[PDB]
Amino acid sequence: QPMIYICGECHTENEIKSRDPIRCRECGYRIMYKKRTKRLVVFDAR
Amino acid sequence: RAAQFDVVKHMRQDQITNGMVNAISTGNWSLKRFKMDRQGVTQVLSRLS
Amino acid sequence: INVEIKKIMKANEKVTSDADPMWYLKYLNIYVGLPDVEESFNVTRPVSPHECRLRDMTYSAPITVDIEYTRGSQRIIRNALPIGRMPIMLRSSNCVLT
Amino acid sequence: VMGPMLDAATRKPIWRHEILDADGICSPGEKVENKQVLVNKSMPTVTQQPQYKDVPITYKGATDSYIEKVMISSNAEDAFLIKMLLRQ
Amino acid sequence: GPSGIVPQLQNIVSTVNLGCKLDLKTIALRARNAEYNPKRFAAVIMRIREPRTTALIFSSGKMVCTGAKSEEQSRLAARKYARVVQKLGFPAKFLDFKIQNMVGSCDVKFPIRLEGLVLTHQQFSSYEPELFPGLIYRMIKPRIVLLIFVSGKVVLTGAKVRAEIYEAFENIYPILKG
Amino acid sequence: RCPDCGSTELVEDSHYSQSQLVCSDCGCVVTEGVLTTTFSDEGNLREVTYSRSTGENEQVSRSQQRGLRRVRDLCRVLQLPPTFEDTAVAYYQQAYRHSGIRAARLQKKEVLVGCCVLITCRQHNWPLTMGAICTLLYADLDVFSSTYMQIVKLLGLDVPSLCLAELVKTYCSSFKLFQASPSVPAKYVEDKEKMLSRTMQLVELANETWLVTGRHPLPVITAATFLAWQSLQPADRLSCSLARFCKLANVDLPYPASSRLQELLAVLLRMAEQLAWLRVLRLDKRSVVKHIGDLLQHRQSLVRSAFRDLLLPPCMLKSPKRICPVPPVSTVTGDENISDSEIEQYLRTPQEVRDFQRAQA
Ligand SMILES: [Zn+2]
Ligand SMILES: [Zn+2]
Repeated sequence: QPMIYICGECHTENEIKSRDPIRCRECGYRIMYKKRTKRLVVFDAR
Repeated sequence: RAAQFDVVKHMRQDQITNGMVNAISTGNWSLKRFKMDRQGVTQVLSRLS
Repeated sequence: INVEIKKIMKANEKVTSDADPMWYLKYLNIYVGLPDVEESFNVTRPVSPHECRLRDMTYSAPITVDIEYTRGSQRIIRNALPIGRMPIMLRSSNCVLT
Repeated sequence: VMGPMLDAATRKPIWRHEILDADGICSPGEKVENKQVLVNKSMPTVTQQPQYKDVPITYKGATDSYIEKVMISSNAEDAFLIKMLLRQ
Repeated sequence: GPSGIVPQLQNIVSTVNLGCKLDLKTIALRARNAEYNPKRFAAVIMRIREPRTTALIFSSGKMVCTGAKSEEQSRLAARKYARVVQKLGFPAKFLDFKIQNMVGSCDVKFPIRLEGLVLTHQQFSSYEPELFPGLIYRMIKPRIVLLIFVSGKVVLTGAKVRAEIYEAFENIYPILKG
Repeated sequence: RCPDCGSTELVEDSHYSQSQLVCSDCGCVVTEGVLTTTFSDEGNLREVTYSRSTGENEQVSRSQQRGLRRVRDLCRVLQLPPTFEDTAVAYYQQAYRHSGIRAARLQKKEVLVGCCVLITCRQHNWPLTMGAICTLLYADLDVFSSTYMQIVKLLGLDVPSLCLAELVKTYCSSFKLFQASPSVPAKYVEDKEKMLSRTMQLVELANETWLVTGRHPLPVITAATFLAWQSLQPADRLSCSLARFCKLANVDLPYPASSRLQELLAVLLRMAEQLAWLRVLRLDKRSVVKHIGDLLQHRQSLVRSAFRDLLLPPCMLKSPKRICPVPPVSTVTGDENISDSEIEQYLRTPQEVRDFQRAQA
């Protein structure tokens, strides 16, 4: 249900859903990247 | 106070750090010692290529 | 960073008051340290330059000194008093990348 | 930052909030047109409960762009910091 | 309802006006239990064994008494002091007797987690073990202040009549229990 | 409302560049074009505080400006964020409104600044001990406590509690055991993370077993860290005492820490009586320290079973047969005077009168 973020170094899936400070659950790293969207997108081969 | 004080209670830490980083970032180097100012002494590194 | 700070300290090593003499403060040695980051609860860990780019932080290292001063007795010495933080140039002696 | 509000009729987000993820921030990989909202930021009126006025981060651009990656991080001052990267 | 433990008063405070001018030096000189040290404070202290109370004289014509176990007993102590002052030669009277404060204490015989009491009632209950182990609790109906401790014993203070202390105990007992 | 239609369906919209207000109902324009600042004057932008722009900050007395300067310096030497500084100065400026606060001696104001920073930091949930700030002040702890109580009851402001886990999390880093410094043998060095986990579970056990209520937490945390450091290497550290451990750590040990450690060891023995192997091994105060691991592995069931045997101050647990005995009813005051010889007993004779005259001549 909650949103997932990827830690910038160990790539372990984390969840926040809160006003908590951004910190990796596992390591000390403090950078998080959002996951790729689930929708499809249509491109032209040109 | 009649009883002796100590200076370690007044080691103002912000003064040096601020003094430098605003000088580097702004590129203005005012110095009362020489009654002169130097402008435009730093620039943002260009990363076109 | 290696020598000229030593000379600047040498030129200003002592200070003494006219009011209430026999009290004085005297530096002994100054060190430049390695770059690090202030953690939210009064600790530090080694920091790489790229993290300083992404987080808008500044890449700097702590300047710290040992000091001698009097309070009643003249025997109070500290060894690692910080005075500030010095920005670090990349690939210099101290930078992690070198 | 609040989630995207949805039309009662279509049960889907209104056009301006098309690309927002549930957590109120844009989603990597999507395509963004002109005059759409990337971060649904609102701030209180204190300048009895505090009213919040909206100040969204809208995308202004002559041409489309694709979102490449979105970064979340915080500073020592507990400030949230969001950075986004857009591709043409 | 009550658990069979009735709060017991341990102190009363009362005052009365003597209605005449008095000399502190004369009282200190002529009375046995009188204590007077003008270098410290300009008042005389009085002590009697029945009632077990302590009281003070002031030259402006005022008297205070405290230490009794009941308000009637405090009045008895005050009237005994007034009689002593009268027979010492001062034209004193027992005018405008007033009960000022009475303290009580009680127990519930079960532990009171002060953490829970604070995190449910922070608005008027203050909890701070470091300077004071007990929890400090103020109340509006009636205007009383309490001290609640780990063992479940409670100290009650600020009342004018035992009914207030009783009803305060009844009010807090369901809070103490849960 | 649309001047042409009366309907209230106005939608804010913009064409390629023009910003405008359009009646969506009929396609009508009712307002367009905006006047804005530029970037050229952006670089010239100054700022003035509303206090400066409304006639304040000139009436600040020499003592008030000295006091707020003290607030600034005391908060900054502790490396707090600027938010803490600004909240502290705001609180003190509000507090100075009270007549009984402004008219006062200097040391009382100093301890008021101390409690001001204490409340501001508590508001942001930062754990800071009263002892350290008291030592930073030039005032004794009693006056500081008295003024802290006075201000919190004068203002009625919220006082967040000193949460235990964060105080442990701050305190733990003061242990210089985790560095292989020449002063401390490398035998005593240990990993920090598992150190914190063991200390955290011991402190949680102490909290749920009633040891922290009404009592100072620092000695309990000291006992927890010590039993942890022992239990993590029984082979050698079992022979070290609290004096030796505090000497190695260069940390002073509270005197009640020994009593808290004894009480917590008693709790540990009460827990050990349930486990099948420990209760047969017939353990003792010293040997129990090498099973804290499996005692805490299965904490919940064992402690719940032991609670069905609670913990309370030992001073009262001595099996008090009589609890708060009812005193005899002695509310009778007689009719008018139950005795009169007492007054003669409480007055001096002329001899003793003259003796008192000469006693202090
Ligand atoms: Zn990580
Ligand atoms: Zn219209």
